[PDB]
Amino acid sequence: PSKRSFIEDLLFNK
Amino acid sequence: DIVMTQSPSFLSASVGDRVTITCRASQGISNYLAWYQQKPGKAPHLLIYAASTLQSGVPSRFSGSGSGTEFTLTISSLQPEDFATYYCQQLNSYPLFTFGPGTKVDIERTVAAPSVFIFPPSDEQLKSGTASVVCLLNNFYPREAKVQWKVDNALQSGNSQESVTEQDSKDSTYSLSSTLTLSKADYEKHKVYACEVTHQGLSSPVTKSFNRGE
Amino acid sequence: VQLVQSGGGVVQPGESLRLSCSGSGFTFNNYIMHWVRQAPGQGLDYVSGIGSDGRNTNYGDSVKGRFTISRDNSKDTLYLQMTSLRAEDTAFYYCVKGLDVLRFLDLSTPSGERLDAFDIWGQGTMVTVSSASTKGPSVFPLAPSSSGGTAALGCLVKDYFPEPVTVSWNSGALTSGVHTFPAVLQSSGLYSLSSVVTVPSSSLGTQTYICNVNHKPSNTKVDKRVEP
Repeated sequence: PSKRSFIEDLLFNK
Repeated sequence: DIVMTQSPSFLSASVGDRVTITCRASQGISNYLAWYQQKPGKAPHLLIYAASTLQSGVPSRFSGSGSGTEFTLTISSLQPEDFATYYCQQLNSYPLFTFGPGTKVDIERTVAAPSVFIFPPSDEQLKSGTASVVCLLNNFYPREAKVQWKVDNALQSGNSQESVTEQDSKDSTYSLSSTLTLSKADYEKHKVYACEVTHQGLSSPVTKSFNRGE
Repeated sequence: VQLVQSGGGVVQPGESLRLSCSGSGFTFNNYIMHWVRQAPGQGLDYVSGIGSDGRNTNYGDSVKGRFTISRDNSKDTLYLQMTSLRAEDTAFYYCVKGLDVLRFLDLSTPSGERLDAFDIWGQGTMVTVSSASTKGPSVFPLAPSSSGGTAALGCLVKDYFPEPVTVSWNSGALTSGVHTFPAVLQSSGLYSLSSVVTVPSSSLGTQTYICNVNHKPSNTKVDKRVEP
């Protein structure tokens, strides 16, 4: 679970 | 989402002129704004991001400004390769982005009035059961032009279509082609077919007409 | 470093089409990837975006529920799956490399010499959605009638599907004064194109003018002489 993976979760569901 | 607007939609300038393009955001986007250039047949390529920051390899003549709602793209001196369409892009909602409608920059020229020609339906087409009347506006500048079809003086709406060529590389003029489509029965029901042209080069609108069958 | 697109074409309404976008020269697994479409004569419109791992997707409202974005990182390829296509989906479709989210600061606070986003675009793919079927054009002359020593004549290329058509005059011998206008889409679903040329009025008796119209989709080649 990379940092890029979660940041994409945060941006896409913000 | 966020709606981006650009004024003006069309712009005329000469090589060596200063061009300022405006972009407005429906809500505050801080400096989350980028500028793009698109030329016909090519994909848009990035010029400026973060409102004011030049992308690598982009000439110094391009500059951007603004924060919040209002943004500006400035080309200090237009160069021959600069004639193109410019779009702004809000990145505030990234990964979602929306573009502005665009500003198209064409080359400035002395005003040239259109040469107007009307073409009646051919005998070949009339046997097919449809009548197409073509009106040609040739080598005019600027691009703004109004063509009004009149059939026995009655203003026509919804039965015509037009298209405009790109600016000529040599004389920097535009040409317009308008087609009035009628059934053969409707064509044979009326006598006078007129094409009324409104352009800045004309002191008064110019009408070219023919009588059906002459 | 490039994005190479494949697929597209002419499909009937309600059918499905798949677009592919293959990348090379950049680390595909790091960047969000996007699809943008440009309708003829219109602006750029957002279609869909996919996260680097592929778990996150967003869509434009017009395509939500009908379009699906996907990526195969093992092949550095981006896909757009279009279903229940409508005439409104007719556009030129672009794939664009997006941002690596680890550099999100660059959007508002640039840190490097360049922005590593929106720097690579695909060549574009034409998608035309129409119920119409392949039809050859009808070529009608625009005869020169009775200006300043110059007369206008042309050809009316009408009722052809789909684009494009190629129009030449005198087998390419006549190019000055030739204006081939952009086609228009009629309510019938067929395209109509005009091609005009201005010639000296004196030449009308001596010189013969023929427009050569080639429509590759219907294998139609028509040469029409325009006589005074």
